[PDB]
Amino acid sequence: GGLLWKIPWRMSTHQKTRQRERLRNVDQVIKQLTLGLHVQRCQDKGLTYQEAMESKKKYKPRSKSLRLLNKPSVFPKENQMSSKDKYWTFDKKAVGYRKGIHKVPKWTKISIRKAPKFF
Amino acid sequence: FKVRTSVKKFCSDCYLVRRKGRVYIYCKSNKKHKQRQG
Amino acid sequence: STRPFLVAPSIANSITTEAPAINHSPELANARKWLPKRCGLITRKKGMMPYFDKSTGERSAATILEVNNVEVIMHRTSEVNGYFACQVGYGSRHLSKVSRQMLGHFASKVVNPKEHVAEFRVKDEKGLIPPGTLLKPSFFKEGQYVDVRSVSKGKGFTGVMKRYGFKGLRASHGTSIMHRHGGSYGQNQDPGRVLPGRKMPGHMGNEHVTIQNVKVLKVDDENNVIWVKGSVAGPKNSFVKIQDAIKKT
Amino acid sequence: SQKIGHSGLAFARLWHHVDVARDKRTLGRLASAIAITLIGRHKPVYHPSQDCGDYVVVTNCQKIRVTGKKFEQKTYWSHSGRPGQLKLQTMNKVVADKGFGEILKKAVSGMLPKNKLRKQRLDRLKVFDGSENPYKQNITAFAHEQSSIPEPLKESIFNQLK
Amino acid sequence: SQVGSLPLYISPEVQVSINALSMPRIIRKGRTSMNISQNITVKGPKGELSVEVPDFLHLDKDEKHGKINVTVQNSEDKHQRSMWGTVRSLINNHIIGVTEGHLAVLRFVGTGYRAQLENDGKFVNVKVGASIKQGLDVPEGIVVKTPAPTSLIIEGCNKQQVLLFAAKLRKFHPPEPYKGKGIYVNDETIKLKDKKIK
RNA sequence: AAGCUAAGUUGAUAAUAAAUAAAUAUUGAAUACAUAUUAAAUAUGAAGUUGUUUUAAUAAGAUAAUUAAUCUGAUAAUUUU
RNA sequence: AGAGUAGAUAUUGUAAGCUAUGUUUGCCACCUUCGACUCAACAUUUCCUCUUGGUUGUAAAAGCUAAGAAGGGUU
RNA sequence: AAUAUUUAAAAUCAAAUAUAUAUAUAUUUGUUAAUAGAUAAUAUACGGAUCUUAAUAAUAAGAAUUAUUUA
RNA sequence: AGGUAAAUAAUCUAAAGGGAAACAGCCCAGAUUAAGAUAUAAAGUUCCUAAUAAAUAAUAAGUGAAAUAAAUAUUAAAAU
Ligand SMILES: [Mg+2]
Ligand SMILES: [Mg+2]
Ligand SMILES: [Mg+2]
Ligand SMILES: [Mg+2]
Ligand SMILES: [Mg+2]
Ligand SMILES: [Mg+2]
Ligand SMILES: [Mg+2]
Ligand SMILES: [Mg+2]
Ligand SMILES: [Mg+2]
Ligand SMILES: [Mg+2]
Ligand SMILES: [Mg+2]
Ligand SMILES: [Mg+2]
Ligand SMILES: [Mg+2]
Ligand SMILES: [Mg+2]
Ligand SMILES: [Mg+2]
Ligand SMILES: [Mg+2]
Ligand SMILES: [Mg+2]
Ligand SMILES: [Mg+2]
Ligand SMILES: [Mg+2]
Ligand SMILES: [Mg+2]
Repeated sequence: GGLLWKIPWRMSTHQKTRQRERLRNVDQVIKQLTLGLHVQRCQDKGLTYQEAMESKKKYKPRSKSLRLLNKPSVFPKENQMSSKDKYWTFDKKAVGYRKGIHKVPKWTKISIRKAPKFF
Repeated sequence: FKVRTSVKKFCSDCYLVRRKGRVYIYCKSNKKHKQRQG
Repeated sequence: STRPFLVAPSIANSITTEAPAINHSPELANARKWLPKRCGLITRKKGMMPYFDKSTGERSAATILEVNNVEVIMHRTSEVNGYFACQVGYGSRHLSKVSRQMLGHFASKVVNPKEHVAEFRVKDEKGLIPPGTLLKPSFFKEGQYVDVRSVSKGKGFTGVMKRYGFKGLRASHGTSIMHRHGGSYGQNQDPGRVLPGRKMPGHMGNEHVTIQNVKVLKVDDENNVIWVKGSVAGPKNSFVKIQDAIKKT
Repeated sequence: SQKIGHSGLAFARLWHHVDVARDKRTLGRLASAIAITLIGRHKPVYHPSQDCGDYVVVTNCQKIRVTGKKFEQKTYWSHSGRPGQLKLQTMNKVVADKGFGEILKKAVSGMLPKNKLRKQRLDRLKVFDGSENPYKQNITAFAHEQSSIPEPLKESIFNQLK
Repeated sequence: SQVGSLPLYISPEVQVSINALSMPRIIRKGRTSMNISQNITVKGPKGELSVEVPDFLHLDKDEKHGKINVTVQNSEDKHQRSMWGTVRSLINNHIIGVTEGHLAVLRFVGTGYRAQLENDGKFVNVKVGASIKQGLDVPEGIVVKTPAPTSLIIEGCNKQQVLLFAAKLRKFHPPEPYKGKGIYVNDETIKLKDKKIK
């Protein structure tokens, strides 16, 4: 009411592009972690780096966090996500049950990917 | 002229009109049904 | 004959078109204006006298306006000056008082050194009177309507009560020293300033005044006077511009 | 080293012509280009503390392009300082009162920087509704362009000056 | 499209020609626009008349059977085919004007309500009731005749002009529902209200 | 008596014109019909707008003279218009 | 929903619904003169004056209701 | 071409992922706009300019709005 | 309610610098001193003002363009 926190209700094209890149970067981090674990498993079994990378059979991670992060239904990749959920986040105190993801504190660091099926 | 945000057609002889960036209703039979979307 | 010059292709090949007329131009302004079809006179207010109608006995005040050597000096035109006007000179003056430049001007226009010079704007070219012609009081018709322009009397640094008719304050009931003052001159912090045009004490008078629809009662040439019903702005021996009325005929 | 030499050509105020009859850019875009020229950003010798601008002459402004209903709707404001004296004039009326080039002049003035150089850069822009201007000879021309121009047109541009 | 697709039958005494002008005028709108550079002229026994038409509309002749058709390039454009229909209607109306003519009958209902012609038949004076004289002067291409003071005939070759003049005359006194009083443009009538004085 | 003044005297309320608001119309489709148009064309319409009239300030422009015992101003003296 | 001799919509619109103002009475605690006289400037949510639509409920006159309208006026 | 709920990716349909090499299970995504309602008091306030494009037609403009995206 | 009472972060308090027009608390980032070549964060690239070229649809209302105003009404879009 009194203070002027002039935060617009919708993002711009540049903001959307940056958000897309950030999502992609997190996806890349997850992918690299899994690949490193796979190569480590191969090297422990005896193979070397070259055919560890070229191995037809890729070893899946055995930790809960990595397995869940790799499941698309838990942490969908950027290209899998919907345009709505790329930029809008779920709020139960807002008309339409949505708010711009840029109104979340520290939104460039924290990650949101999934909202309720019917919201 | 019934200037109102809700404009209907009461007499079957009412006809809609799009003039001056506004919606009008004119009735050929009953002149009471003239309306304007203000 | 031949000199070195170069032409830009853009300018050379530009298509010729005429710029439209803009309202803020002398031609359109002159067309719009409301001007008489005849020139007027310069006169010198001499004073006021009664006027008695011989037939009905009506008595009405009348100002006496002297016509003394009123001559047309030169003309103004639309193709040279942007408006149609007749410059008119009144009176006789002395070499010592007139300047060399204006002496040359009067000599060139073949007139004598003049007490006063002022120009009257006519509607078109039909109203321009030839230069050097002496204009007489009979230039106006008895019973017609003219407009008179002149500088009014000076009243000096006048207070708000006299200048704008403010009521002032009471003379009693505890009123303090400021009796003849205008009261408040603004509002609180919101404006924070006195708005332009606030009525305040200041010099009044010595200002041009145009009185319209003054009736010409009597005109005679053996005395060189013009009679105007009513009153004319300015003190005695003050110059007045008389010209046919624009509103009534 | 690059700076040592004859800078007289560099700091020369050329005269540029933009014929709105041929130009296809709209009012604002044309005005942005004109403002760039008047500021002098197009000169590699430009430094902010200096006024390196060039003269610009605009002709046939009566064919300027305006999109939408701006002509009948856009309003220009002016206020002396006395409350209740807010003049609001439509673009149509401003055009009928002061001409078409007045709109372009306002646009360029708005796009110019807000400095002591603003007005002297603005007066450097000459606008004419028609084609008749006194700066026909004050336009950059080269000897290698004269071939296309016919002789009578050259004679007209030379002898029939204002 | 149904209106504009109907052909036109032209008698031997009426001819229709189409040509272009020197100054194409281009009028603007939002995402659309129009360009007008053609003109159609209809000649007939009762004078000549003309219409302005865009470049996207063409007339197909047929001397046999005396038939002419009007068509545009692209009917997918609603803002084009509406103009096609309107231009068909206008040229047909002009053809009726030249071959036969357009007529309107004004009836002056009311006691003392009457019309007269003055100024060599140029001015029309109406007495619908006023302390001030009322009327107006006929435009070019329209001619007026009064068989009776209470009746008036306005006719010419341009339907729009004849009927606009008729309506302008009627504006002085339209019909009054309580008692029939005013100028009636044509056979059209009004419904009167009951007396039912309080 | 002069002057000032209103209780007195005189004049004015600034047109004609141009676009419009609400609103009243002609022809006319897309949409056989209908529709004044939030299509193309064609008209009416306000003490409001533009203007006009009146008074400030500006001087684009115009006439004239240009080193003068009567070229232009000022200081100075007698004063009010 | 109901009055309006008839008919919810000429006028009228009673519980409830959606909003607008920040002139009222309160609420918070960032920040510790009412009236009169004089002169008023601004807004329009127009009282009068101009243009206009509706009104078995506008025959005329006087009205009611509404649209444009802040130029002038408003003990 | 006419009677014509609803404003939808749940269900169906179409593209993609992970297991599957003659085919299936599971997962991810894709379902409307414009105007009116609109709203006060020193001064119009997207920060301002200004922003919608058009053949003939020149070196050379055609969102600077919204929604998905690319380099 | 820029209210009040406590519960998790974070910042101001005690934090300069970039963005949010201006801005204690929001987005990014923590000034030992310089230099100014490279990669940048948030935010942006018509001019004021450092920096951009495109694709596919929609808008015609200057709607909107860095503070989305509701019920409702009108006109338009396809599924059988
Ligand atoms: Mg007193
Ligand atoms: Mg005391
Ligand atoms: Mg005292
Ligand atoms: Mg005080
Ligand atoms: Mg029809
Ligand atoms: Mg009708
Ligand atoms: Mg008027
Ligand atoms: Mg009832
Ligand atoms: Mg209630
Ligand atoms: Mg109002
Ligand atoms: Mg009555
Ligand atoms: Mg699904
Ligand atoms: Mg405001
Ligand atoms: Mg608190
Ligand atoms: Mg800290
Ligand atoms: Mg402390
Ligand atoms: Mg800081
Ligand atoms: Mg910015
Ligand atoms: Mg800053
Ligand atoms: Mg806007």
